Amino acid sequence: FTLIELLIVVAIIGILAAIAIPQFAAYRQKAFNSAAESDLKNTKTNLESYYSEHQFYPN
Amino acid sequence: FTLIELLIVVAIIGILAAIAIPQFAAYRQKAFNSAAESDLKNTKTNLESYYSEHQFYPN
Amino acid sequence: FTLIELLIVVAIIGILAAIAIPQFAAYRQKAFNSAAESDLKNTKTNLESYYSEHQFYPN
Amino acid sequence: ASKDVTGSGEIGGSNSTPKLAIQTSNQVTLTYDGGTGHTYGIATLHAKGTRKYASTSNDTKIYYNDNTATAAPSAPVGTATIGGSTNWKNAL
Amino acid sequence: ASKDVTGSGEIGGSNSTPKLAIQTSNQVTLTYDGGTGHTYGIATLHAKGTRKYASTSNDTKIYYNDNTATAAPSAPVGTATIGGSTNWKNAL
Amino acid sequence: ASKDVTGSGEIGGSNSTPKLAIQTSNQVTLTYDGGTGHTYGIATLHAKGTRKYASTSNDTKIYYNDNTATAAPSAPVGTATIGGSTNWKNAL
Repeated sequence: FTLIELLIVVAIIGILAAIAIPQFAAYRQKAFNSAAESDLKNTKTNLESYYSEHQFYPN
Repeated sequence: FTLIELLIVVAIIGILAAIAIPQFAAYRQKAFNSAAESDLKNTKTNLESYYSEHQFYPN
Repeated sequence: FTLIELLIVVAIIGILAAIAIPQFAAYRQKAFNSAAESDLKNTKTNLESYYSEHQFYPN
Repeated sequence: ASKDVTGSGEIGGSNSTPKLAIQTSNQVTLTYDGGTGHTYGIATLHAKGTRKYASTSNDTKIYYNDNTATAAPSAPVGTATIGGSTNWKNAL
Repeated sequence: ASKDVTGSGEIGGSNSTPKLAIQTSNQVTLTYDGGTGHTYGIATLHAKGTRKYASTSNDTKIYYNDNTATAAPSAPVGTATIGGSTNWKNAL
Repeated sequence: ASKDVTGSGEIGGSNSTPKLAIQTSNQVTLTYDGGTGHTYGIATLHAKGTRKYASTSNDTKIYYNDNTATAAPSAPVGTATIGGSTNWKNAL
């Protein structure tokens, strides 16, 4: 209710809004690379599964 | 917009940032030991595979 | 930096921490039973191996 | 007899016969009965398990029972199958 | 050939051979080369990724390269490892 | 000898015998001793690990020791088990 208090509130809000958030692009790239890894491993397993019914890999 | 609310926000942020995260060194050591185990088992299988073409282990 | 946002954060944390993890006792019991199965099969093989040097099972 | 084994142990040896060493898995208990010597009766039960697998010389498949207390299959006296008995026949 | 796949697709089928259906993850692209049929050469690269994992039938581990453009491993002609080549050997 | 290996490497080859290529995991070190050739002694220790698994030809299970420095199991001279020794017997 005092013009000093509101100015201090504005200053503290400006201080708090400048917090450095963590990097997110690399964080998501981690998940993307893990997805690629899992896909490759599952593809290897599926290919070796196919090599059981017949005696040759695809093509 | 009140100096009381911002102080309470700071207090709650300080409360939340002190959460005890789980231990991670042991968590990674688990994976390392599992990798060692799998490597040993695969080495045994490979050695017994070699013992089929010839009639003696390496060396 | 707003008391509303922190409360919403607490609510979302409470929502996420209540996720139903899968049952694990049965999952481990599966491995235990598989170990018992493999042990029995290997015991049968070892007994039939012994029946080759001599002409009687143990005892 | 009915000399059971767990971990690492020895089986047989009566009448000065040679004794083989049986080494099971981590904490699996195995019950063995050799009888006179013509046949054998095996059984298996994990400590923290829910099944008791068992078999015999004359049989051709492993049989289980969800009681973990169904005694053990004694040595059959001549070409006698154990799959079909009351304590068994829950075929695998 | 070098029939790549993404999402859901089909692999192989030449000379009227049976064709299996490979279904990858959301937006991951996979490059495949089957050669005559004895061996296979696989590769993997996420669309918004920074690595290009690859392997082969004769190999025993997945190899990566931080270029996302290192072509793909062709089918090796007989027991030929791909881990050690110029476009690879950054062992996982 | 006691030719250890890590990553990708070669094992054996003395007296012009054929040598196989052993490729381990990322950063796991393996200690091998082949002796004359009848038996083998294996060991394994991750770089950032807390266990040293090991085994041998005559044994039937992997044994570990929480010291990460318990040397390695040499090739046993004839049907000699290593599970029970001072540097071992913490059965898996």
